[PDB]
Amino acid sequence: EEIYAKFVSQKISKTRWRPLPPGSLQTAETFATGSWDNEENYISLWSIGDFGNLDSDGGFEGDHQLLCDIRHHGDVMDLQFFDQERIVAASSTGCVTVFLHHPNNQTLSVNQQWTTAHYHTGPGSPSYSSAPCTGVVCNNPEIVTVGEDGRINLFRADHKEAVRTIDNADSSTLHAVTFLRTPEILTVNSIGQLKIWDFRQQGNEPSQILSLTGDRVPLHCVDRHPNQQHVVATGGQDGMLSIWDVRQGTMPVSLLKAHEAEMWEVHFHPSNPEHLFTCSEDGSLWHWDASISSWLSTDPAKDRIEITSLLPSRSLSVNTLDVLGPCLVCGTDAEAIYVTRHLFS
Amino acid sequence: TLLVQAGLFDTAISLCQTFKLPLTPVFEGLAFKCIKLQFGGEAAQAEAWAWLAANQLSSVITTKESSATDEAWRLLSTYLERYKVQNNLYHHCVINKLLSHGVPLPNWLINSYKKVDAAELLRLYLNYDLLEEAVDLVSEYVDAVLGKGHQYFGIEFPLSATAPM
Amino acid sequence: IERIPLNTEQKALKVLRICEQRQMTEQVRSICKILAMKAVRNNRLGSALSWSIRAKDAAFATLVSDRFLRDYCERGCFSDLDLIDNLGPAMMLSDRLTFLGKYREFHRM
Amino acid sequence: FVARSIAADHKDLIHDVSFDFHGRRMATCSSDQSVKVWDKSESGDWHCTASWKTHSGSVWRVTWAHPEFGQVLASCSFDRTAAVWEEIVGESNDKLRGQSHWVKRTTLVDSRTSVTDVKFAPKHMGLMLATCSADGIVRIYEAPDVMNLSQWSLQHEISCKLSCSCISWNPSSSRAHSPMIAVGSDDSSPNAMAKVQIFEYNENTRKYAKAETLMTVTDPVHDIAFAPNLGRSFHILAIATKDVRIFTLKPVRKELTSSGGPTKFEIHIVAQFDNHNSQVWRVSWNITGTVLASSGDDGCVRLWKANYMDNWKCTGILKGNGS
Repeated sequence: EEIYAKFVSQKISKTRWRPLPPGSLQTAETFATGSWDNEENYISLWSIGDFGNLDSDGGFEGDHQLLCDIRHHGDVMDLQFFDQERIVAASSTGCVTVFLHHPNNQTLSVNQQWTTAHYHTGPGSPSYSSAPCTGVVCNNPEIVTVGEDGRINLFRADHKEAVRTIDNADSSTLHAVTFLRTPEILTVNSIGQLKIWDFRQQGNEPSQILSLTGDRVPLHCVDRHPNQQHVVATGGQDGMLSIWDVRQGTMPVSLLKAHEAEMWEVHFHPSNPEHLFTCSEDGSLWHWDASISSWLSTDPAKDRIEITSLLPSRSLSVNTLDVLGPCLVCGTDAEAIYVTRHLFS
Repeated sequence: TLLVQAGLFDTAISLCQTFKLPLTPVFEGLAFKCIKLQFGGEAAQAEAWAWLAANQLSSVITTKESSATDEAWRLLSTYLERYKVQNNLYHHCVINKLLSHGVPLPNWLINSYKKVDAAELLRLYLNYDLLEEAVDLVSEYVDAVLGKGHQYFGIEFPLSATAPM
Repeated sequence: IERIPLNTEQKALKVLRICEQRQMTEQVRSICKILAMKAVRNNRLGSALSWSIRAKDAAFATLVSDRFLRDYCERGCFSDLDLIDNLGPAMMLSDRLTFLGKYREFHRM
Repeated sequence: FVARSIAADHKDLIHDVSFDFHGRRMATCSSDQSVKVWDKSESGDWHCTASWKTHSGSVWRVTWAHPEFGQVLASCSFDRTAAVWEEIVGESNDKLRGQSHWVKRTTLVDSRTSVTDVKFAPKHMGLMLATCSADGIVRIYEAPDVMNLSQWSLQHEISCKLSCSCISWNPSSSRAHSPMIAVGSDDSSPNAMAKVQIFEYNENTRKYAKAETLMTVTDPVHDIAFAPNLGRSFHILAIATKDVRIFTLKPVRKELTSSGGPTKFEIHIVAQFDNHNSQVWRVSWNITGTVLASSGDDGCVRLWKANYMDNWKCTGILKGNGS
């Protein structure tokens, strides 16, 4: 069906759905966003407007209603839900912040904050320099983050300090991070590599490394298939999409062109994961259907992936997406958000 | 003298450093390969890349914008800036070798020798009848001592009752 | 275009992409050297080398090699290995980066 | 326009203010012998991050390098010196409590009199720094490294035969114009019939030659600025004196007979404005060189622009109310 765009008069760097109650029969009712490149950046909670109704006096109540906000510090580099009331966000300040929604009040608050999670160092004094925190992933009650400092941190939603830190896991920027298994993560970098880390190991060095062959394509985003802990998808500086089986050598299994630019997020569908979605600095947003899991076929001219642009035009950059049941949302540099309640009609 | 004719100038300079020998034949012979190139047809430019490579100009990624004359002038400039300890003799040699072949002096070479001796240059310009270049060299030298760029003539201090004479 | 505050490498990629599309090549060199100098003041040698490679500045590539070759002697080991193995064709940006790449090739040999 | 304001806590008269290239930082200097750096937050505020003593005299300017040279400042002084400063991460030593992380890497001492102005060069000339002083000379220093900022080579002296009050580099990134510097003079003598002088880098001599001298600027000069070049075949030059002035300087194309010497200019005055009713004490341009600002003893900063006919007029007056 048609897609309900909204201007919000801030650039949106990140969007996320509110996690549904286990065993409910609701659609995705609420989403959260984070902003970037303002004089003031914010994190906001929104409801999807109800296009089903008019009352006697003819008003269009079908707007994506703002529930509540809170002001941020720096740019909102990455964003994720932690439970059904708490959210975690990264920052250009190297800060990591946990927030709490108050349904009885319609407000946000801070819940906990790590103001120096990421920082660059220098010769012999604790006059640290700000390092952008680039990505965040949650495994409640646990949390992991990456940054320009090449640091990996492990944090906890009951603890104030770091549970573990790993400085200089790269000499370049680390961009994004995901959990393969609860003590076992994967990160991506400025070189064009996937680095795998096990918090059980007492060294700081990586448990495994994967790459492209020689020429450097920085990898900006990563996801890992919901019912295959060994299948990983990454997005390049060029607009390539790479599918990996982390058990089978050092290279991707499947290599596809997705954009004419930097690909900013990639996601498998949380219930339908033979479906995939991607956004980019080429101004486009795409759906991919492929229904061995079809993502691991070495000949996409035999086995299918059938591919749809969800936007009817190209905008200023699409930084982010999220998809939950039939609902999809994306966020842009055109100071705007796009939402559908239905992706299968 | 054999390495200088082959064009193996950096190993000739290495041999001068094991036997104390003067670098003067190396500077005269490299200037004479630059003179042969500066009037040289396509064959003399193909001949040149083989001995230019043997002098290890290897830090120059190959743009499509310079030629065998110009990289030979560049190598000769690099040697005149690398071997500073005797630098009168090697500028005097190269300039005498150019003027005895009627070749105009490169603006990088004139304005390198000014930081060494403008008087040995003025002696050369009188030895070669370059009277208008001598008038403007004297015009620049008098203005150097008067604080219109003293430092381009090697001069530490311009004319002052607070300095050397 | 060079005066946009470059808080993050991600923001600087959008500005570089805009300059590279429009063939603004000295502004591409500028922004890549500003990023290489962000990285050198923060001692992030992998971003410093990768940005000086995007700038194509052989003096800056030599200067970052003349951190890695001291950072080696200050430890007995480099602060990166994978970055020096995966130099590829970009190894040849200066004699000292050719040495750094061939010295890691000598460790790999 | 809208204004925000900041208490500056300099313990005597401030002499200068300058932005960083991104407008995210600013520097200020005082007769209390200090320099301060102030930085603009990711909330729209500004905070004083360093506040230290720079010199032994009153400080007469402060200026930033372009950020491909990192985070470098220069300051000039009544003690006859100039100084170069670098911002360092992690060096800040509690062994010497209350020193700055802005470290002095060098002091220049070559000036025989008060150093009246200091300006970094356009970055395509390399890491070059110019100063001028009341001995009637401009001095230009040239760093052989961008990291070892202790070492600066003096590679150009330029004698003006008159005192120096201010200097401006020509902002031409186009290789079709030589490196150029304009110089103003504080000289109150009636004998010196011109108070602005212009010099050109002549590669064929490796000298800063003189090209020009503005024989209509009979009156003392306090500040001078070239306009940033939107591709123009001619330069524009603002001057602060008894009045505001805007000059054009259009290069005369050489005939193939005119070897050796510098260029020459077709020069006009496009504007001269008395409207301050008082002396003019700064001239600075917007980033595109389309709008001039100038201050005077009338307690007004005045803004000036071309209309669509290149008829320059006053467009705005920024002035204190005293409430």
